[PDB]
Amino acid sequence: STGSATTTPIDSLDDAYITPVQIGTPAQTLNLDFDTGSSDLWVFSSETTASEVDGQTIYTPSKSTTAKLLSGATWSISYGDGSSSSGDVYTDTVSVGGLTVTGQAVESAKKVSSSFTEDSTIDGLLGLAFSTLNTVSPTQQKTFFDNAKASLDSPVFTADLGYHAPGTYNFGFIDTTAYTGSITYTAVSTKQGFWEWTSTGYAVGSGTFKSTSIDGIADTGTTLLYLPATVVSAYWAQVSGAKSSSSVGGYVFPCSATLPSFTFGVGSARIVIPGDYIDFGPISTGSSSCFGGIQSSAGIGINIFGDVALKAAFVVFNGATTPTLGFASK
Ligand SMILES: NC1=NCc2ccccc21
Repeated sequence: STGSATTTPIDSLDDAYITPVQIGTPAQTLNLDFDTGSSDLWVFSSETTASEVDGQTIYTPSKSTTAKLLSGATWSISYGDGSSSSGDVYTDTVSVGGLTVTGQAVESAKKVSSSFTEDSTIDGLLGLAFSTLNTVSPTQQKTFFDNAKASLDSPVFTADLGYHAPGTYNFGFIDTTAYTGSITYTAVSTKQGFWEWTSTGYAVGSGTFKSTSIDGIADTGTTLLYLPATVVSAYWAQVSGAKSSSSVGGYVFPCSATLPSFTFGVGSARIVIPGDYIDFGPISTGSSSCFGGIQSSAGIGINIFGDVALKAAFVVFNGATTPTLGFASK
């Protein structure tokens, strides 16, 4: 089998991407944040604290003839931005772009933190990291991809995120029309539960390439590109007026600036992030100070190849016995 779904930025800044997901019988379609940085499928639901729902579409298990309460199971998760959610668990039929999994763990939110409440466009998350990170207790549950894998034509999924435009998530095949040149594959460590790999270096604008190993994770659920402070300092030093701001929380730059591109290495191959991808707009409405899309990972404890980097590429999440990651230009 295969599936193919369109993913859409939630706002004009590409702050995140939502993909329609069908849950239950009859289908309830919710717009979920496909997150290769986490491993829980959780949704706003009829069980969510009334006051914490503000425009989201909810999953109502009582309306689904195929939903079953997973007895005694609970979940609780905290993400890297300090956000969190928790609740109970159902199993139900879940379909993504024509690909169907029966008996998928659908984690129903009883509580969500304010950032979720405040974002009416995201109805929940669909995790695509390794199931070893899944938070369900006392019986850990598998991800949609893990459950579908044996059924797929090939045990892969691909992420093709757009810059201020829709993109695609494919399951089970590689669309050879969706990228240019060849796909370069690179080793993955699953030891922390992530799609963790090692970039071979970087360049700033028309700068010479710096060969240096940068370990980090391919994370579609993170908006920005988080890299070592040395790398980030080298980038922003090429932008007149750019500065690290403690008050704002990162590098800012004049909104009048033209940003240089940023290149990262995949083996001997190179992926170029155009400068405009690194502009995340005024720090506050009306400000002429803009927030940077490349930020230091110092204090995060891990480098993150978030959407700013991934949207520059066609990315293969290869779920074979020994997983690997592939990158192509597009
Ligand atoms: N993977 C993720 N990075 C940041 C974040 C916030 C909320 C949910 C998922 C993520």
